[PDB]
Amino acid sequence: MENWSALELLPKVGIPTDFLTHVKTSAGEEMFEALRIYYGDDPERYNIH
Amino acid sequence: RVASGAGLPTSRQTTIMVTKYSEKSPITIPFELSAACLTYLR
Amino acid sequence: FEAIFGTFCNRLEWVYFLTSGLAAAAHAIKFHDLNKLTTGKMLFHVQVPRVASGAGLPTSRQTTIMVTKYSEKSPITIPFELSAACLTYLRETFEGTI
Amino acid sequence: LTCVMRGYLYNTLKTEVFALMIPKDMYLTWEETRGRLQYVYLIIVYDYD
Amino acid sequence: HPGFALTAVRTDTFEVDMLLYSGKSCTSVIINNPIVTKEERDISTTYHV
Amino acid sequence: MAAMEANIFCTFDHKLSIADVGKLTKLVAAVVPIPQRLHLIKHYQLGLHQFVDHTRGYVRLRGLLRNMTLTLMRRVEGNQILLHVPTHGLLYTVLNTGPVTWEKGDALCVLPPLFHGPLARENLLTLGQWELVLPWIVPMPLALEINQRLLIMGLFSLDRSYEEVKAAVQQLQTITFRDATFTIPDPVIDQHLLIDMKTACLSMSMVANLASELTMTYVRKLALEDSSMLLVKCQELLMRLPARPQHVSPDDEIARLSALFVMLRQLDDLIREQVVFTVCDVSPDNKSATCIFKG
Amino acid sequence: LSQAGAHSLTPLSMDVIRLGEKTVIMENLRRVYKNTDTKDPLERNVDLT
Repeated sequence: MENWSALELLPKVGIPTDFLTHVKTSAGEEMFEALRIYYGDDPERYNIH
Repeated sequence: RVASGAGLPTSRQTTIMVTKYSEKSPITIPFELSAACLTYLR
Repeated sequence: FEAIFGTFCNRLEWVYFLTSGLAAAAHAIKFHDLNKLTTGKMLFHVQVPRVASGAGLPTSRQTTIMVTKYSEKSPITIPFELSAACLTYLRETFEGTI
Repeated sequence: LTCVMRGYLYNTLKTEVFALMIPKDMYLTWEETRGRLQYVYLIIVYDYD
Repeated sequence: HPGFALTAVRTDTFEVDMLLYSGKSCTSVIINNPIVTKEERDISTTYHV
Repeated sequence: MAAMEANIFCTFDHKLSIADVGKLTKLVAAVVPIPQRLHLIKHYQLGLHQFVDHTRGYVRLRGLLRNMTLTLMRRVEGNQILLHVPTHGLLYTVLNTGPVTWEKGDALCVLPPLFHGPLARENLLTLGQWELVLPWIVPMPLALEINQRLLIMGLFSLDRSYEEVKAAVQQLQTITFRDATFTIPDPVIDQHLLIDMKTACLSMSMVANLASELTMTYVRKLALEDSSMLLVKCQELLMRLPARPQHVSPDDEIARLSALFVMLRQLDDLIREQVVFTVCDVSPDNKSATCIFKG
Repeated sequence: LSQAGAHSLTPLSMDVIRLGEKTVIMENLRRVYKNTDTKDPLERNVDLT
């Protein structure tokens, strides 16, 4: 439901974030809402409409 | 990702997107005045 | 309004082999023709001190020792991949729009 | 309709890959573990009783 | 009680940390420069190093 | 996430000598099988030696090799070998591993190796109780004869006594092909071959039942007034015991013969291998040829 | 091999202790693996029977 294409395309600020646990577990165990976990390179970010 | 020897598999291009949401908690407090004090204020 | 406050990226903590203290245990050399060689060997030659002894006990003798050591093998690999659309946009710009 | 007979299945700009959908009742597997490459076949069987 | 005094054996696995000591230049590592290899397909290209 | 690799590197971890890498260089452009595809693999998974087991059943090895993937060898260098998977329809060069002679214009198949002569050539990278046993690339008639003789021997094993089976096996173990001869190693009867026997006998009885009156009576009718060496041999093979045809019906006959055609196809597929290669002109020394990869 | 390198030298910071006048370096390899797929190989399993 979140506009992930915006997060990919728009510029962003660099930070040295430090997850408490190993980050893949946090994504796996739904600590956050509204995730997206695409592997590889997903070209869907390009279809601007 | 980190390299590994022969035979063993290897991790790929991996990306994670996560979101954080704000939490609300409005506060309030009333104070009541009497008619005589209000008229003196006027 | 929902008011997106900010889009946060990640900056990786860069690590290089010579930056780590583990390199102190190592001795790092580049060798551009490395894939061609089969095995690398080293040779050792050692002679021992001997102690003179008094009569009554059999005397010590000369000795000579040769030792050979061999090299290991441990290649590593990593893939990275791209979708054709990124290549197309890298190469081709069309209609010039923003 | 436009259709591919020897193909990788994609949109015109290749902005996104197009999947193929099979109805659930028809889908069949004959192994519990899957190698990273596997083929898919069309199967027709007849009941003569 | 039957006429037995059977003895049992069982093994446990522990999750433990290690500390490792080495001297200066115990083993010397010789490396070549990374080598790039390419594979092409219509949907996506891939690289190996 | 996953990507199907096409260029495969194999790395040794045994401290090879100069003779080992020398013999590797001789193997350039040969064909080797792999069970799984990755960018970098260990030598233990390469070659057919990993599968051999004390039973040594040849049918087991053939069935196992059928499932495997085939690759070609290119750019041999120190303890690192590059294997290139073939793409269907392209033109490739190959150096034959076995001693079987090739000819232009025919097809080739993949088979596990055979016992030939003194069994001299096993010098292929014997190291640390592991060895590089390569599969054989042979022309179609030899492979078809091998499969035919294994299946026929298996069928003969039934309804026969032990010593009759031994004599028949010792006869069928040999093969002759293009001035060469070869011997089949460990052709022991096994349950793997029993599955083939069951399906083949079912198909054979089906072709027996589906055959029409005219098809059966054709050979016996033709023997009445024709004569040739082919005919006399065919008649000698058959048992020994004009008139208007009993029934004529081209529609029912064509349906029957189409069903019999399908059944004959099913019976034939038992011995037909996967047609891996179609060949082009070959170097006159018979060592290397140019071929197209199919299947 | 002693001639093969170490011709140029740069400074960097690390921790050290003085024990038996064999001064040694300590480094914690948590940072190099952190979020990667492979586990840190110094975090090991030990077995007893």
